[PDB]
Amino acid sequence: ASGSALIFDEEMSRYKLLWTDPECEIEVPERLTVSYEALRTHGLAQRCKAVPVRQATEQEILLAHSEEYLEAVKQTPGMNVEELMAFSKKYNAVYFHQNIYHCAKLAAGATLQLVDSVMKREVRNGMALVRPPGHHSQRSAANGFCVFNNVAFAALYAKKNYNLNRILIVDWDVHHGQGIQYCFEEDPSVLYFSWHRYEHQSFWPNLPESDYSSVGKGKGSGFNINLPWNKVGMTNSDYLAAFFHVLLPVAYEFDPELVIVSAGFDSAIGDPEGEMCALPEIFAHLTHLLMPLAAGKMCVVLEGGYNLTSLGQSVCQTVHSLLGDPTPRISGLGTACDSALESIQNVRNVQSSYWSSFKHLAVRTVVVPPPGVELTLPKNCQHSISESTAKEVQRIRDKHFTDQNILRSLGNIISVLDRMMRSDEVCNGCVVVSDLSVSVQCALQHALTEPAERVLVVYVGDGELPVKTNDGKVFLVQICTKETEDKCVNRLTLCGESLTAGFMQALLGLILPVAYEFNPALVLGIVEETRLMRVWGHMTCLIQGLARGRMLTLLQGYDKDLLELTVSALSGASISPLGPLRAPKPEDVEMMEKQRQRLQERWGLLRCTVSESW
Ligand SMILES: NCCCc1ccc(C(=O)CS)cc1
Ligand SMILES: [K+]
Ligand SMILES: [K+]
Ligand SMILES: [Zn+2]
Repeated sequence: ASGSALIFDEEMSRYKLLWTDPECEIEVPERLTVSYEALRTHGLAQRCKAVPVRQATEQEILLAHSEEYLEAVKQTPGMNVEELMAFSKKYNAVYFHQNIYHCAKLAAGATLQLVDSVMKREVRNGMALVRPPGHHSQRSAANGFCVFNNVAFAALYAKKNYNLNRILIVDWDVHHGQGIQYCFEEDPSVLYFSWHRYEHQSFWPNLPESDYSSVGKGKGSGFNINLPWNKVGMTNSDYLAAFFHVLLPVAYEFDPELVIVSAGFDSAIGDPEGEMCALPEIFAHLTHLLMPLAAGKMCVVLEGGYNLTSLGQSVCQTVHSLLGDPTPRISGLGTACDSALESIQNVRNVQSSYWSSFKHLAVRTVVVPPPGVELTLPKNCQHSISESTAKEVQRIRDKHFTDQNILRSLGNIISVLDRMMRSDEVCNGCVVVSDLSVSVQCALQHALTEPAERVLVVYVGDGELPVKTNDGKVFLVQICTKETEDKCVNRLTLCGESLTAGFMQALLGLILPVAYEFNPALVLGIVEETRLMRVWGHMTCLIQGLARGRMLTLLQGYDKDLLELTVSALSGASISPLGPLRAPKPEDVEMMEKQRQRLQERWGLLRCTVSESW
């Protein structure tokens, strides 16, 4: 499966508000046009498979709505403006139009076309630019600019026509999609996550069940997660902390078979409804962080978003990530604000009785295989020295250290670094080396010599490496099997059956927050002398979210499986699911909490509880 589907039609922009109603004046047809033209101006729309729109059938509509409400809406095309206004007064924050029933059927049908495209392996993922939005509509009521619930349609449709048992819905719109929650509150097969402006119930829709204490009812208890922002102005740090410490661990433990996104961009800076301070680029990462789920099968559906400029920018960021283009570096990240930390600690505590991870106590890639080893590399890869490179190698040899093979590996390292950093030609790479010491020294020092302010080293093995963590230029993440006794603040040391769950927990809760706050210019991966076979691909894919994806992996020893997985993850292929994760060993959880308490003073992004005032 390859490619991304873009589903859009100008007909969904042919309905508008016909009377004066300041509540709805923001929901304009231009939202679609500005969006699509955005993807057109940046050349993104041309790279997507343009799947056409269809109407949703009556049975498909009845999957999520009542026949009475369907018959009521079905009659709006026959009403004049006075009758339409009277009909709109019967619901909250909603207007109807002569074409709105048609357009809502088109929006639902576009969502279903996207679901069919993704599940039939015709495309890897995709986005649907639809209108009206859906996540506020309920079984027998239009609500909040929404007529029919597109995402609930998608989930129920996937369940019915593909026998899916686990679906994840991520609603990053700034409003609480109460329609989806109502639809799946007793359903443990569809996990609904939603962050939303709440302000202690004073923000629309002013529902007590939008609060963190609504975990779902009945058999679906623990499969409805609400994260209420109780203050405006939430930044990139708040969003990323919500992902790292709430959504992503639950998601990877859940192991969904399909991910559907209520992509509402009224949660971005500039929007008059959300009033948050998140830059559009954050949506490149919110997308990217979810790609390893469901083997990449992601369905992005448009919801809110009303600042035309920031809306176009955020849509472009999302599509950029869906196509696999390098995610942009996010700087200035730090601790979440106190209100966000309160919301996060509350939702974690209440959900801990369902997810034990929350309990507390009081050419894209290049490949340098061993000489003579001919490999079958994917279409986004290529193989490998010059006079300048050989001169630099001779210089470092006569200055700091006669194998000829190690010299070849060093020249290849210098060449791939030059191609990654001093050019847009190559993004990331992988080299099989012999001597780990000399290879790592050359790699790190030459990366620092190139315009690389900071470097994030990720070493899997034991013993000490030749890398100094004194100055604020290098951060080391060591995955070992021996004692830690960590002392430096620029290092994260980590020490067989429960190893997969523990490693994923450590990656989502400790590695990614520190690494995102660090904002490196180059990630340098090392693997000594094979439990890593279970997790290494996920780590590579998730760590590519930094340094614009520029990652140089050094592998000490040939392993066809490990090399294949490394290059596949680096080149952007789909990651295979880990299977439903379980519980890590309690000693490992205690060790992770100790590392967090050790590092969270310097690295605020590690916090998931409001700090204690001395
Ligand atoms: N009268 C204030 C609340 C009215 C309202 C309702 C919904 C939205 C959305 O953005 C839907 S995604 C916006 C405004
Ligand atoms: K939401
Ligand atoms: K649910
Ligand atoms: Zn909204």
